[PDB]
Amino acid sequence: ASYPLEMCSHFDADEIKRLGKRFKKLDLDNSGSLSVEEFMSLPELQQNPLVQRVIDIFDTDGNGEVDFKEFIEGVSQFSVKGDKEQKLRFAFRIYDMDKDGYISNGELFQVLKMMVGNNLKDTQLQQIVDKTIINADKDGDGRISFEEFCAVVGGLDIHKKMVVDV
Amino acid sequence: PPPPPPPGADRVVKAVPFPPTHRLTSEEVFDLDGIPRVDVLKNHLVKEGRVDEEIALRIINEGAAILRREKTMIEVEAPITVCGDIHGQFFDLMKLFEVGGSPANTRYLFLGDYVDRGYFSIECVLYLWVLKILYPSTLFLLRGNHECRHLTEYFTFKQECKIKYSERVYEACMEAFDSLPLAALLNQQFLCVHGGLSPEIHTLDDIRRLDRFKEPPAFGPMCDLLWSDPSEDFGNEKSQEHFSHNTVRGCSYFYNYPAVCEFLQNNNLLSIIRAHEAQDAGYRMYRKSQTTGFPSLITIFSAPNYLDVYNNKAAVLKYENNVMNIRQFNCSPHPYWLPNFMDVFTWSLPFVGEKVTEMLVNVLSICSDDELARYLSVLSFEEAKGLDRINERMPPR
Ligand SMILES: [Ca+2]
Ligand SMILES: [Ca+2]
Ligand SMILES: [Ca+2]
Ligand SMILES: [Ca+2]
Ligand SMILES: [Fe+3]
Ligand SMILES: [Zn+2]
Repeated sequence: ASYPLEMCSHFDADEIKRLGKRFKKLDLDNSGSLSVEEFMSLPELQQNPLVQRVIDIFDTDGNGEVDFKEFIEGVSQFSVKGDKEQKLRFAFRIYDMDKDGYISNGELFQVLKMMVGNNLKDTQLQQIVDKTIINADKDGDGRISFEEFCAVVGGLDIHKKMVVDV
Repeated sequence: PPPPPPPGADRVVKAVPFPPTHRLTSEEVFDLDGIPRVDVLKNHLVKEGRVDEEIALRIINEGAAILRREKTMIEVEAPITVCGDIHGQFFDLMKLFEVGGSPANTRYLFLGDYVDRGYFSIECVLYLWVLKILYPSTLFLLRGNHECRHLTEYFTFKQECKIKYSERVYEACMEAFDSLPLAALLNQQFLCVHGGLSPEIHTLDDIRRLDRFKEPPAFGPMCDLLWSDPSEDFGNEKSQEHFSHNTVRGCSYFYNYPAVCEFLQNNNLLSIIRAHEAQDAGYRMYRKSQTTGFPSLITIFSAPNYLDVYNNKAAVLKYENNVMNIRQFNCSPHPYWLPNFMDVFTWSLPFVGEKVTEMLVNVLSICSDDELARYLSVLSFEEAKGLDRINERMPPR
């Protein structure tokens, strides 16, 4: 008998139970947490350039693994019942590496480089990164708040694509 | 509290020049007399700077005001520097003025096509219109086939205004474009137009009486002036036909050597100078006429390394002291833009959305009712000319 897990999700009793089953099967060494190796052992994930970003966002306490609460809370970002602002904040978090609430020039470059690879020259990438920030930076601190981020991408309706069945 | 970190504290490629973060204000651009400061404007634009939208309108409208006053067929005398298509290549336009000479002590005639294709069209317009305001009687601008609603909606120039400035500026440009002269009679001996001749245009008077303040129609004299080309076999004709339907453009005509000879003789003209068509040397001198020993037709093309892929030279035509001299020049570096001016968020977000959702679906499918592109991607002369024939055509409807 242990103390209750406490969390914030869109999921009901049934769904949490089903997510719990996937968690245990994914938990190879059965330690109660999910390591990078355990995620990477799924073949379909090995050539995904974004796996680590997702894990870093799920890992909210910061210890490098994903426990059941953070697993539930992470998946819930993708619930069919999630609002637009929630799906956008998740996409925002992909670019916001240090989680300080802003997107810096350096971060934007790094996350793009991660996805673009060697398609663009570094110089080219740096310039469209410069121009993207300068255009969206309403208050001139040189970075991109969430409110500014939404102003740019809010009309793209990508949030309709970020949905999973549980 | 601390200040935010200096913005380039974590910029990865530090050597790359960072654009200005402020738009030029009206006080910075316009002097006491309401006259533009052209060197301030240039230095800002070279850095990829932008101006207050109210200034963009003010520049474009004053330019339009001046152009509207002008004859449909202006008359300009030597000495003069004649330039062909520019196509939004601002960093090459800079080079062109270094090659042809300062607009302050040099007479210029531009045959059109200031926008589309290159991603610095609005800067070209702004800079050229400022020169027109400063030197209304020594700098001249004709209309090319791209200065119209039809082509700018289809190509990138409408997007460019919407992204960098606004719809209002785009609109003000369309009215300024309607103001542009269609042709120039140069030194009473060359007719200068963007495209060429028309089966419905036989005298200079037929040009003089054209009503130009409108979108170019899909057929007719005005359309032809902007759209026609010499035939592919100019000066060495199989058929003796004067005009034929222009298969390449999808509108207007090809004109051939006899068509030009007739028009040159019926109007007492030495030759026809025009643009509109890419050239490896940045110019072309067509078959000389027997009567004069002078090239009947000249193409002049002022956008080097067209579309970053042609590797062509550019040229301007310098006409002084009874010598026509062709100044050639190569390209110059220019900053990068994603196709259609998309920011890296709009560009990447879809990929992000697809790949994280893909990951979660693959993760969640670990149990299968036992519960009872891999990389983002950016969107010589004869080779790049055949990959671009579809784009030298009049967009349908
Ligand atoms: Ca584990
Ligand atoms: Ca954790
Ligand atoms: Ca940050
Ligand atoms: Ca900001
Ligand atoms: Fe062209
Ligand atoms: Zn053209």
